[PDB]
Amino acid sequence: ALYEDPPDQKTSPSGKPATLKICSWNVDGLRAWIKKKGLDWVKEEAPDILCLQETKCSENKLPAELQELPGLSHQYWSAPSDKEGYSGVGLLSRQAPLKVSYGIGDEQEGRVIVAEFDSFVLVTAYVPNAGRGLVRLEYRQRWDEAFRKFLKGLASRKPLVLCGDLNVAHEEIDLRNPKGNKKNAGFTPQERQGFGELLQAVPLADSFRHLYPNTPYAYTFWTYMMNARSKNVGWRLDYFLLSHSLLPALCDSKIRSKALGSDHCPITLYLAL
Repeated sequence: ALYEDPPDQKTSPSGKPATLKICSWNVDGLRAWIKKKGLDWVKEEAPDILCLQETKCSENKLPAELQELPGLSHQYWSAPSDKEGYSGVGLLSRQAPLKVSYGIGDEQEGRVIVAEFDSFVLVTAYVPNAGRGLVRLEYRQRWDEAFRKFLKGLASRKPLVLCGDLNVAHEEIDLRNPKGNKKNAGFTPQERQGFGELLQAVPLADSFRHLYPNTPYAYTFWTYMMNARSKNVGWRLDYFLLSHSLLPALCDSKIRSKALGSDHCPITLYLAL
């Protein structure tokens, strides 16, 4: 019940070489993640685009080591006004996006950045957690609806890549304890339904599951507590979702289980654009 990520497939089914590498990572504390060597791993992974969620760091406190990534020199940050110490996302890109926007239209929690590139639009998101004891599930349900709507009036323009921490394991294969977590944040019925609606309405494909429909034990998050990470007791909360039009560009969708620094691990997408 431990998992070994298959090797990197850097060739599309029509046989073209991957031209774009996107890495997404919930860092659960950007400053702590940086002190735990996250930027060293990123530099090794060398993505063209790096998305980060749950930064928990205001723009004024962004450590200057981030400017020491000249291969990801264009950096955009979204932080909440009200909340201090919670939320926050970032998008770092080798090339400048044609346009960058923040939020989902009715603002400000610092959860979503939208970067328009030449061939596609990239959304990164830190979806609100339903909370211990489902306290914020009502907020989460309305956010899902708003987000779904926002994304619809977006993929109507160009193909869409949505990455980040969606805070839900879609199906049972997506977590280690399906039956014990049916009323816990991330596996409620309302939350699994919302993910399904996300996929139906936009529409989007789950990159990893498209490529690995039968693969179990593939998680991107483990609670710090107990030793869940060491025992692979975890959840797949972090996704790359794509418009159908992009499936022929899809070379691979990775889970970087070995990379430390957070209670989530990175995920990496390869596309042949």
